[PDB]
Order: sequence, then structure tokens, then C-alpha cells
Amino acid sequence: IVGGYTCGANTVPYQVSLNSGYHFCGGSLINSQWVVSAAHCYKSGIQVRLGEDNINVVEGNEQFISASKSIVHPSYNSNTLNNDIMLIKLKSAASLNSRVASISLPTSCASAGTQCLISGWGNTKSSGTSYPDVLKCLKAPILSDSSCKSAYPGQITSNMFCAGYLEGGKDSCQGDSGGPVVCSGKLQGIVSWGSGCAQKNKPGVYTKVCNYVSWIKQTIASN
Ligand SMILES: [Ca+2]
Repeated sequence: IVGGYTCGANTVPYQVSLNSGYHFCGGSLINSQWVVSAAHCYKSGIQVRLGEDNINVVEGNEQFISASKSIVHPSYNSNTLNNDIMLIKLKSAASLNSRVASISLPTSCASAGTQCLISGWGNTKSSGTSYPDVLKCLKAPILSDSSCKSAYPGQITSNMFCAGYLEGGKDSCQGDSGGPVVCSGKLQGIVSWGSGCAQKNKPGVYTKVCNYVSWIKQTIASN
């Protein structure tokens, strides 16, 4: 997250860290044994880490649970990043409390102008690299489909939406991928891509979760 703020320990209870010996992506807990992330974050040997703040220090609220299976969206295109979404089932159900809790799925799509909370342990610099140990937060507005498409000609599909600013200075970044974009208490987006980080006229692009609700629910019901 570039230009964000320190969230505060466990103030984003649904935020998960995907660990394969190190943190490589974020994710969102949607129920006691399922996590939603980005398909481009796929890899084997995944351990889900819940209740995390500083990812390099055991602080007392962590729950480390290995994944039993990963399900990348049937139509995921890694070249265009269309349908950049995947589900991860936990080997054992997580213990849900106030510091570790699931986030509700949308009943309707979010609109341009709505403010959302984006979070993750990704890079905090637009130029150079600096990994935060604690969770960073960013409050940003959904941008119109028009400005999004104008910023990325021929690249934005109906399964994508931009959030942030055309001005730059504030955006999600490498390492935040797979993470949550929450608006009005609902998971509306997944950190997906963008050209660099927080650069002018290159806002963040997110997976439009509302389009996948049916698929998410159905998949869960049979797995
Ligand atoms: Ca920790």
C-alpha cells in the first residue's frame, strides 16, 4: 500500500496473509474455512495466516492453517488477468472471534464514488522497495468505468474496476495482490493489477467480486 496508514493490530479481522515460507499475497476470509484471493496468486504449499498484524513477530492472535485445496476461477486468463479470482479452503475451520472474522459477500455491485478500505502488506513505495511488517490501510474511492478504461485502453473488462486516484500518490502495490477492497462492510474487490504503483494516470485495478457471488457460493456448497 502506497500512501496509506498503519491499520492497527487486528482492525481488519478478515485480512489474511498467504504464506509459502514467506508472505506472497493477501486474501479475505469469507467463512470459517474459505479464503478468497487473486488467481494470479496461485501456487502450491499454501499456509493461510489469520489474525496477523506484524507478519514477522508472533503477537498472540495468529492462526496458521494450511490450505487443503485451491480453486482458480474456470475462466482465469493470466495474460489479460480477466477473472483474477481464486478460492482457498482451509484444512481445518478457523476459530472466529472479533480479531478474526469473515467478511460478507456483496448482494449488489458497488458504484463509482463509493469509498472503500484496501489493505495489505505490500510495497509502500512507488519508486524503490520497502516492505512493511505491519498491516497498512488505504481508504479510496471507486473510479468510474469511463476513467478506468481511459487510463487502460483495451484492458478493462466487465470483471474489473479501478479505485484510487488518477493523480497518483495513493494505491495498492506488489505484495497486496489477492487482498481485500471492502466497501460498506462488503467485499467488493480483490487487489489485482496496475501499471507500477501510485503513478499518475495509472490507478489500481481490482477484480469485481460482485460478478462472482454465484460461483463463490456454488463452489463452496460442493467443496
Ligand atoms: Ca504475527
